[PDB]
Amino acid sequence: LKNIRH
Amino acid sequence: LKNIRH
Amino acid sequence: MDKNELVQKAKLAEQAERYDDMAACMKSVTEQGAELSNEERNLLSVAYKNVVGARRSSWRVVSSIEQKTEGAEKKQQMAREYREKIETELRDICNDVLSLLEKFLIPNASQAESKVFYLKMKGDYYRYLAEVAAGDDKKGIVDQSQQAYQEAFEISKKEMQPTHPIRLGLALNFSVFYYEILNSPEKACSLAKTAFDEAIAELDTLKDSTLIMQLLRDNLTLWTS
Amino acid sequence: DKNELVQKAKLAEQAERYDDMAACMKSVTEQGAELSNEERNLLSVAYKNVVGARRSSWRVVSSIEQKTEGAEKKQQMAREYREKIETELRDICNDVLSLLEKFLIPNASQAESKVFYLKMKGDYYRYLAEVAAGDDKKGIVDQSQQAYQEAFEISKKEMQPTHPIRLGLALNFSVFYYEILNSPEKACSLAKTAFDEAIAELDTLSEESYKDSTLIMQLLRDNLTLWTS
Repeated sequence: LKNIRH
Repeated sequence: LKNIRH
Repeated sequence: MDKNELVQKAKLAEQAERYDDMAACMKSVTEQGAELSNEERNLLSVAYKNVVGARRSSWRVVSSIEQKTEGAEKKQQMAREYREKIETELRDICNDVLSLLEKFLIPNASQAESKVFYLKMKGDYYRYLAEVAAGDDKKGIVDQSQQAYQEAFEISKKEMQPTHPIRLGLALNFSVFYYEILNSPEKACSLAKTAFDEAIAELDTLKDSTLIMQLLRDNLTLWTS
Repeated sequence: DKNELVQKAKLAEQAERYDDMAACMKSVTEQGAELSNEERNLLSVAYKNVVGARRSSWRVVSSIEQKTEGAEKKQQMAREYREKIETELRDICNDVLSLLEKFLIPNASQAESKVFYLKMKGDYYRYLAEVAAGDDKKGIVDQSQQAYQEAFEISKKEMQPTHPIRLGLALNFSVFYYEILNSPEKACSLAKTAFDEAIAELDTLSEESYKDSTLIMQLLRDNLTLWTS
C-alpha cells in the first residue's frame, strides 16, 4: 500500500 | 485503509 | 494490558495507518468492560470504519470484475471465490463489532448520546453484513439493521437536539439504508428532509452539523435524479 | 495452477490487497520454474507494496519515538510498536531474499532478469540493514552492496543506459551510497553518470520503456539536486 525505494 | 458509510 | 497503554497504541497505530492493530487495541479496551470515554469510543469507531471500509471497497472492485467477466466463465469463477474470501473477512469484522456492541457497548451506555451512537453503529454493521448475506439470512439481517437504526432514531428524537452530529449522522445513514438496502426512495428522502428541517430550526445557536446537513442534501440530489 | 495464481495476483492487485497478491506470486515462485516478465513484475509490485507499507509505518513511528524524548513512557510505547513493525519487516525481507536465493537468481537465464533480481536482492538487504542491530548491520550492508555492484557490472555490459532496469539500479544503488553509507559524493556521481549517459543515448530509449525510464531519470535528477545543495 506504498510505493517504496525502487 | 478505506472509510465507508458510517 | 493496561487501558492507558492500549489507547496510546491505538493512536500510534492510527498514525502508522495500521487499522487492524488500531481495532484490536480498541477491542481489548472494550473487553475490559468499563464504559468507553468519548475519546475511546471515537478511536474504536474510526479503527473499525477503516478495517471494514477496506473490505467493502475491495469487494466492490472484485464484484464489478465478476459481473464484467460473464461469458468468460473460468475467470468469472476466480473472481467469485476471491469475492467470497473478502466476504468471509467482512462477516468476521461485522460479527466482531456486533458482539462488542451486544456484550459491552450497548449495555454500558449510560447517556442518550452514546446509546444512539452505538445503536447507529449496530445498524451500520448489520447493514454491511446484509450486503453480503444470502437469501433468508439477508431478510433477517436487514430487519435487525432496521430495528437498530429505528431504536436510535427514536431515542435521538426524544433526547438530543436536532443539530447534534450524532443525531444527523444517524439520519444520513438511516436514509441511505432506506434508499440502498430497502429500495425505498420516498422513505429515504422524507427522512433526510425532516432531519435537515428540524436542524435548521436551531442552527441559529451553536460546524460538523453543517457538513452532515450538506451530505443529506447531496444524497437527495443523487436520489431524485 | 500457475495460470490461476497469476489471475488471483491480478485480482488482488485490483482490490489493493497486496498481502494476497504477494502470497500467490510467492506460490508461483516456489513451483520452481523461471518467471515470465509479467510474473516477475507482478511479484515485485506485490512485495514493493507489502514492504513499502511497513517502511512507511516504521518512519512515522520512529519519528514519534524521536519527538517524545523527555516523555519516557510515551517513547517506550512507540519503541515497542516500532519493534513490532520491524519484526514484520525482517520477515518480509527474509521471505523475498529466500525466494531470490532459492528460485529467482538461480533460474535467471538472461542478463536483464539477472540484473533485475540482483537489484531486488540489494533492495531487500538494504531494507533489512535499515532495521538491523550492531554487528549484524555491517554484514547486511555489505550484502546489499555486493548484490548492487554485481548487478551494476552486468548492466554496464549488457544493457543500454536508457534501459529502465539499469536506470532503476543506478537510482537505488546511489540511494544506498547516500542513505546507508553516508557518501553523498559517491551517491551523486553514480546518479549523475547514469542520468548523463541516458541523455547522451536518448536515441536508444524505446517506446515501451519511455514512461518508466523518464520517471527514474526524474528521480535521479531530483536526488542529485537535493544532495549537491
